[PDB]
Amino acid sequence: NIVTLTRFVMEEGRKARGTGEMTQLLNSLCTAVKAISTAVRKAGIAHLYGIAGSTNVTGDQVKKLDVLSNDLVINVLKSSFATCVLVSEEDKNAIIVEPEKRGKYVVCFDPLDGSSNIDCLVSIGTIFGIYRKNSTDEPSEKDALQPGRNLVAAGYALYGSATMLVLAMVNGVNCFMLDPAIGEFILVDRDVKIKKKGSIYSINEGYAKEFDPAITEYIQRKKFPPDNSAPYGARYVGSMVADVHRTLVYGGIFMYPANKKSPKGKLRLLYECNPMAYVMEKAGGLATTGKEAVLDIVPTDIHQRAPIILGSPEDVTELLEIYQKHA
Amino acid sequence: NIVTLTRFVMEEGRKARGTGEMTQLLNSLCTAVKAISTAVRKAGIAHLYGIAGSTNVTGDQVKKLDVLSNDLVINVLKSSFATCVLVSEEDKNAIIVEPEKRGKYVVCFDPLDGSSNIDCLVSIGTIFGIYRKNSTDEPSEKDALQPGRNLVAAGYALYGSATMLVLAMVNGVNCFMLDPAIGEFILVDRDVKIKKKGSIYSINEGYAKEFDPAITEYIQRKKFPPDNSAPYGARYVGSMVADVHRTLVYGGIFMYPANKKSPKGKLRLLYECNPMAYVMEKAGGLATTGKEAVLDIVPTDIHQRAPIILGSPEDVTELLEIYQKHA
Ligand SMILES: Nc1ncnc2c1ncn2[C@@H]1O[C@H](COP(=O)(O)O)[C@@H](O)[C@H]1O
Ligand SMILES: Nc1ncnc2c1ncn2[C@@H]1O[C@H](COP(=O)(O)O)[C@@H](O)[C@H]1O
Ligand SMILES: O=P(O)(O)OC[C@H]1O[C@](O)(CO)[C@@H](O)[C@@H]1O
Ligand SMILES: O=P(O)(O)OC[C@H]1O[C@](O)(CO)[C@@H](O)[C@@H]1O
Ligand SMILES: [Mg+2]
Ligand SMILES: [Mg+2]
Ligand SMILES: [Tl+]
Ligand SMILES: [Tl+]
Ligand SMILES: [Tl+]
Ligand SMILES: [Tl+]
Ligand SMILES: [Tl+]
Ligand SMILES: [Tl+]
Ligand SMILES: [Tl+]
Ligand SMILES: [Tl+]
Repeated sequence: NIVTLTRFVMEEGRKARGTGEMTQLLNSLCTAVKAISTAVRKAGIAHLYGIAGSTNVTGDQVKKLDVLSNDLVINVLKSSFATCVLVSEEDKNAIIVEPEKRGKYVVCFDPLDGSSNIDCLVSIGTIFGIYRKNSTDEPSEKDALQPGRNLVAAGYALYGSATMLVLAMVNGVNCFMLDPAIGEFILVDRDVKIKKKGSIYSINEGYAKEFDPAITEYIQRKKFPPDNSAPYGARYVGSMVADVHRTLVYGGIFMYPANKKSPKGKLRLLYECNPMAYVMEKAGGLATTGKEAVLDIVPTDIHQRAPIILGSPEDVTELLEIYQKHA
Repeated sequence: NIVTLTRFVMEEGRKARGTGEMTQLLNSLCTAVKAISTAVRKAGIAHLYGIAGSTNVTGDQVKKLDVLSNDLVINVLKSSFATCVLVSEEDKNAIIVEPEKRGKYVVCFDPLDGSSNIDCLVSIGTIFGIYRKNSTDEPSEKDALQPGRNLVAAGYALYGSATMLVLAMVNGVNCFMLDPAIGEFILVDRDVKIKKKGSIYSINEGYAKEFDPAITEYIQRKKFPPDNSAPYGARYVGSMVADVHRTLVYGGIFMYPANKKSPKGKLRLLYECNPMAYVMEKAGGLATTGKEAVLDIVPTDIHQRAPIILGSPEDVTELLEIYQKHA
């Protein structure tokens, strides 16, 4: 009873009595992630280095991995005929879908996240969040300004040692492994739940000078626990999709809080924070700014930033108590 | 012209007037690394999950990633007819090659490192160090107990967003990107040199309570710089090969010093520290225990551990001066 993502998605659409438009959109997304994975793994790189001659144009201008991944997502998504508005980290304004290709969905995505890790080959990934068009007027940027609570689907693809697509919908989270020998995502983990308490903390301690008193206290607690329990281990890949995936599967906490220089945090609400907050809540974990659920935030700009703390419910509640403690 | 790793080692063997044994050893390593990469990226995994029913298996005989990598390196190394003693992290005793397949080389390797990161799909890698047998006695474990200074070649493969093989020899360090479309490593960065000073520090701060006063002062300095420069960013993937590769390519410093449960450090001298210390010094970087050069330690146990600090010379030197001050 092997379950490919293609068959999973078709069946959830049948169970939900969908008309086939959201199924097609998820099929197209699966296709774009496979194409991005292949480019990320550098298939055909020998051509760029002149294996078939013409090795003089080394002068970088040939589509960077980032620009290519964005082109794939946009073109594949438009070709699904299921979207009307697209929001991408790469584009200043929302992309409005042409009338002929227009569907009812709104898609926020980060085509390739973990940009500082690209050149050192560290894990990177793709993040997406899917909304249903809310108004009845002309599609525009305002259709992407819905709180995360209105998400129909969200998840990510991780381009790590292997490629995995994690997909969250109303009934739960499932993890599919890419078999690159046949171009098929295989269900390997069903209805995933995060553990109640972890033993790993994930944050860039280089900002220690700019952290707030609550974050400062919490970290001290992880290293020197007052009850003398075992100190947490530390992990910070520096790519959000990889640190968050580890969090989902191993437990613990992930933090990118505001700080003195980034008073609103660094991560983007629409296509970084909301999708992972959605994956985390559907797995039994939490996602907070420290004062409110990420998913309940009402966006006001498509490139708006928000602080985020996510992970095991007990670890996140502990930091929240510390925020309350500090008034 | 385009340069494959195959062409590179062959021409390097010709220039050195070798008999071809070391060339054959290096080509075998390159074959083992391709086969491990393909397994790591999960090609064929659908078969495990029953895409073809249950019949392609007589029993429960299946192998963990780590067991499979170990078996690929041992069997492919042996078949090169170039080795006489192998040391693997996975075997308590040195492996002595049968006389019929004996060559003059001693190889120390970690077939798959970063085991804590395997189930969460973070970057993992293969590490290797190569020595010439310096004796006329029957081959034995003692032939592996040489200081890293005696290495003839070392390096690693990183299975990250893409697969890369980094090879260091007497003349310098080179990086080859694997093109999985054609099964060819392609030379992409020549005679690599680390930056003299970096801006990233890499360590598990979870062990904060067990750190010596010099590591403690250094980390504080990275977060609250006396000259008021910008603090370093922090990165810690949790896989030595990923963190060391970022160090090489971006600069800065990587640390695993002694702690509680590792009063002599955690990382293994023969097949973790020495290969990385050799790449670093050949790249113009430094590698020290805090008190002496990693490459000059004379081992007495194939599985002995050592503390290690490595990376950009101005950064490692700064920490060495802390240690000297305290003393
Ligand atoms: N493949 C699917 N998987 C999960 N839910 C689906 C699927 N197809 C449709 N749905 C649900 O049914 C709604 C309407 O689908 P549609 O008619 O395709 O726009 C969607 O917004 C989802 O809530
Ligand atoms: N492909 C090669 N690349 C670099 N050095 C090599 C190569 N082949 C041989 N050498 C050097 O020449 C020595 C003798 O080689 P061999 O006769 O093959 O054992 C080796 O120990 C190396 O120091
Ligand atoms: O170096 P910093 O400030 O920790 O930023 C890293 C974060 O930025 C991102 O690259 C987003 O731009 C995330 O993937 C990652 O979590
Ligand atoms: O969890 P810790 O103690 O930081 O150990 C991390 C180290 O463990 C290893 O997995 C052991 O080889 C290294 O790859 C890594 O640098
Ligand atoms: Mg991003
Ligand atoms: Mg190891
Ligand atoms: Tl961004
Ligand atoms: Tl970007
Ligand atoms: Tl991006
Ligand atoms: Tl960001
Ligand atoms: Tl092991
Ligand atoms: Tl290992
Ligand atoms: Tl180790
Ligand atoms: Tl080890």
